[PDB]
Amino acid sequence: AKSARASRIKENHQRFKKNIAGPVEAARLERLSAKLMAIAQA
Amino acid sequence: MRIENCFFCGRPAWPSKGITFMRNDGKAFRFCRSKCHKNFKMKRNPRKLKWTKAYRKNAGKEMVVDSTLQFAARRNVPVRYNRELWQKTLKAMERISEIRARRERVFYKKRMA
Amino acid sequence: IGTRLQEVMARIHVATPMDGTTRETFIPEAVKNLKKYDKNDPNRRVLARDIEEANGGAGVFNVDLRKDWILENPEWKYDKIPEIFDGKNVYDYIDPDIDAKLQALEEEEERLEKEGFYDEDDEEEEEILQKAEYIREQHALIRNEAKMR
Amino acid sequence: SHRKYEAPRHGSLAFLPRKRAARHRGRVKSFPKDDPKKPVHLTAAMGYKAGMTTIVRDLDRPGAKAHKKEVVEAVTIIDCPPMVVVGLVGYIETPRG
Amino acid sequence: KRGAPGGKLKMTLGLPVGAIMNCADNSGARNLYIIAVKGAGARLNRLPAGGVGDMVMATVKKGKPELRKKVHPAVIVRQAKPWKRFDGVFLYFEDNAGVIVNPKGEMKGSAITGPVGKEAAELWPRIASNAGVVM
Amino acid sequence: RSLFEKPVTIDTIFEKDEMIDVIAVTKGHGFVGVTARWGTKKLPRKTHKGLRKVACIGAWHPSHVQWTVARAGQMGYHHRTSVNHKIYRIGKGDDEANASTETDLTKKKITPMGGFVRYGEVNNDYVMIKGSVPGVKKRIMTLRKSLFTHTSRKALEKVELKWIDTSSEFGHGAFQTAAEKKQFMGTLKKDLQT
Amino acid sequence: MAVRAQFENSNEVGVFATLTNSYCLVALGASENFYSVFEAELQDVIPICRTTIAGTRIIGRLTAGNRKGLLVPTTTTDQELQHLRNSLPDDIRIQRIEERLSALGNVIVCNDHTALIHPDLERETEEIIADVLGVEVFRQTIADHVLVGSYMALSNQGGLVHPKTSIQDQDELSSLLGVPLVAGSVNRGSNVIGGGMVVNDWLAVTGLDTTAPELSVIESVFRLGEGAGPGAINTSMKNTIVESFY
Amino acid sequence: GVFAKRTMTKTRRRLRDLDQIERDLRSPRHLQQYKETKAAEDLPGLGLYYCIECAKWFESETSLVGHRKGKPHKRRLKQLKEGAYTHEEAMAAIGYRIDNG
Ligand SMILES: [Zn+2]
Repeated sequence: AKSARASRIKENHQRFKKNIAGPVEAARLERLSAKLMAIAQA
Repeated sequence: MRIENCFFCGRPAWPSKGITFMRNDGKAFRFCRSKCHKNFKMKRNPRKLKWTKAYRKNAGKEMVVDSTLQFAARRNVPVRYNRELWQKTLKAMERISEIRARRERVFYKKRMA
Repeated sequence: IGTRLQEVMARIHVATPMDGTTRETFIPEAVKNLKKYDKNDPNRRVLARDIEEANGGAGVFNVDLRKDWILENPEWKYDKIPEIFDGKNVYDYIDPDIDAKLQALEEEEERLEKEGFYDEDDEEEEEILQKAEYIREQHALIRNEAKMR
Repeated sequence: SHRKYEAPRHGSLAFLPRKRAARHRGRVKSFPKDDPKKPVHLTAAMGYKAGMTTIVRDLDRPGAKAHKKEVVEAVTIIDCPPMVVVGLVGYIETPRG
Repeated sequence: KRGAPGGKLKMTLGLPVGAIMNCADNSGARNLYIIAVKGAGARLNRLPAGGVGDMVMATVKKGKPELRKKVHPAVIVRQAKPWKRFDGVFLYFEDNAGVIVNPKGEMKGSAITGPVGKEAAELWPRIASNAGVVM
Repeated sequence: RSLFEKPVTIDTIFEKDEMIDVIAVTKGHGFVGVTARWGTKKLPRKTHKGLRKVACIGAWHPSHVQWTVARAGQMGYHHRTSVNHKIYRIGKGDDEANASTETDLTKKKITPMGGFVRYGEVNNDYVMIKGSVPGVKKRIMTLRKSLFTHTSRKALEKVELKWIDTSSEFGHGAFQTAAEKKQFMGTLKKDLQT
Repeated sequence: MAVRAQFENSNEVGVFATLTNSYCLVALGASENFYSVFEAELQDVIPICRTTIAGTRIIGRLTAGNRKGLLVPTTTTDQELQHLRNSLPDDIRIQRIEERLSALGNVIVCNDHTALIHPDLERETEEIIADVLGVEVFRQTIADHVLVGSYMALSNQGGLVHPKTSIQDQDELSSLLGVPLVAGSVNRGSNVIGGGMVVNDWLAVTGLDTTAPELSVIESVFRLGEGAGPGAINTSMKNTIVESFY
Repeated sequence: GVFAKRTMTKTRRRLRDLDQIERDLRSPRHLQQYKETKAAEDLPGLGLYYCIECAKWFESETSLVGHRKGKPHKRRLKQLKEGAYTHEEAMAAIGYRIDNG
């Protein structure tokens, strides 16, 4: 088995982070920041 | 998902409640709690234990003959989904529950005359 | 004839009905008009494997089970069908002939209301009950005194 | 001499010492790394653990056995009244941290 | 390929090594004595154990005499220890029982007496083909 | 400066279908022997000078007890950070049906019948988290954003709830609402007495 | 038109599929390959439903039906029943039955005209079978096996039975069913015909290990493709069958 | 008395249920299935002396005739006269029914 510290596993995780989870997390961050900025400007 | 009923006592068996006994003849017995499960394993008759719907129906303390009890059944022939049919079914369930409660109160008063 | 040879004889034997009749078949007419699927055909039919491959592959693609539903109105294909209502099963109450039975129930309800089925109904009796309760309290106090002594 | 049969350690040395916590309120040891290109947002919050209950989930997990099926799962409820912001601390970088 | 099946969810194992279960098929054996469990891990002092749907290695203590001299692969189809399925249902059978198979999962017998578990039926297609009722 | 003297609700920091980290102090157990503190094997029955112990704490050199040997001491009340906990619902306290789903139409709140045991009622916004968290009831919990970008499909899954249990946790509660309990039981003696 | 296929590297197609003359039921899996085999053979002529029965994927051995009806066991849920009812047209009657032997694909084998059942089914269950399926019901055992739905594949064209069936038993069964029957095997010598394959009046799907002689036997007995007949077995394929299965 | 009353409620100490006893009395096929789940040579009296009501095998005909005079056999008779509890009675207790169309 490849360990959690394996280089290939790290590269796989980095590609997943850059291409898949990244846009979803970015959209969630935009929505949450817009709501909290609405509170801040209110 | 759906709401079962306890085999022993008849209480509403919600998901992740109780335990099911699988008998080798093909019978599944659902119990709502370990009280009913242990009484079943001790082979106590539910019809004799006064805290059960079985005893209450045997003794005639439950309203059993009424038109409002003919609306709930295990439907073995499925119906194609229809939004208006489900909505009018929901309204029917609410009104039937009200009528059943009122007639049950009348039944209890005729028990306690 | 040896056992193995009778076994292969039973394998090559074809049993037929003695009357010589045949059962009616029910092949639909579109089977004759179907064009056979070819992988190398550029105008081949797009399959669920093709859609799954285009939308993430196996284990990523999420199939839509309600896509092929046949309903009276196709707007209802993605509804959240109710299941539980106030501790009761909706599927227990789903019945195509629900309105007629409910209207009959309403007629029955107004009939018993006119007949007086839900109708609801002495100072001397209240006095004698209060006197009996006072006597029971005095009896309890006497028993408590006896228990103390 | 050596052990005749191998066996792993009982417990983890990563969580030593097994002592009482120095504070009742939990300490955020690390915050997420700051990215100046992101919009401004808060990184944490507080609540009070109320208890747990049960749910039924409609599972959409492709490749799993319970895909398109209902699953019963335990969930924990945390009561979260809104916080009140009352202060602002500034932090500089030093060769000591 | 060893006899440990793939795609099995975690369940409470009720039958350790040394347990005698009933033999639920018509192979001629009446009981099965567990001596090993396929796919068991290595841990000091821990007895290997299996649940419904697992393959075990079992000898025959009671039954047809020419079955009594060999070690057979078997699939546990019923267990008495209660376990939970993913729908939140805790359940149990009234006995522990298994069926003799080969390492490919095909059954030695031709009929199954009584019900089988959903786990065993879903993991072994021949047991699902020879089951009359699945619970 | 814009946020001074202002209330911040939980749904402007966290969102449903997010995986967060939970930081809390664990349940205290006081002074505990090695058997429950570390999971060591019990010694055989009637072992002289105790069997809930470790037989050898240093059979070899150095002439010291080493720091890696299990000892009786404080168990629990430890600081813990547990990661990757999924938010299943952020319910609003002003919603009278925040335990209602799209398929369960019972208008009910998250509080069980009889209240949460040893807590009370949840009357504010609440966060439903899959699984268990390090604290106990009444304990202050810190919810933190995940430090890294997630690598699991579970963090990207969308959660669809069908039913939330609201029966009593003070026993084998079989009813979700008081109306359901009264409908099942029927009319009691105290009902006509009142 | 007999097609070799597999459900997740398993040759037991009849365990995971149910094929009639008006619909097809396929088990939900982690991929679309098993669905797409049936989709390629049936290009929207009859509907294909990805379905689950009792939370399991053994729908072929748990469900029984023909072009007129469908029977599901008592542990089928309301949502699975609603999904099946919404996926199939109103010409097909779907009923959930309370039969003790809930493996309906094991205890019932049927075509559009007749149905053989396990001999210990209930009388009202026989009534429901004869009502919903609209067929004549017979209690019969095939090669001393009470699981007729797993040890026989049946269509309106013909039938393939357990290889160890006696010749007089095949004669009596063929006279009772009105279709020609042949004793043969699937999946390289497996005797579980119903668990190994599914069939309707113009399509058969067997496992990938089904050899060429027994595939030709299936083709001839079920009259699949151009110039296929059960009389070819003892004339044209006789030497091949004797060479292979001696 | 009961042998080993401490483990009397274990699943491995379970006895046959009363509804199964009624079904054995009503239909000999169900009783024959139950008897085929046993081995005849390991039974008391080689399985020749069986009480369906008590669901129990006996070593001799005089032993069977003997237990019939006892009160456990009479308790089983009165329980069968009252009728055992089934799922049909369970549904009738709550007013539930089956709709088969
Ligand atoms: Zn109960």
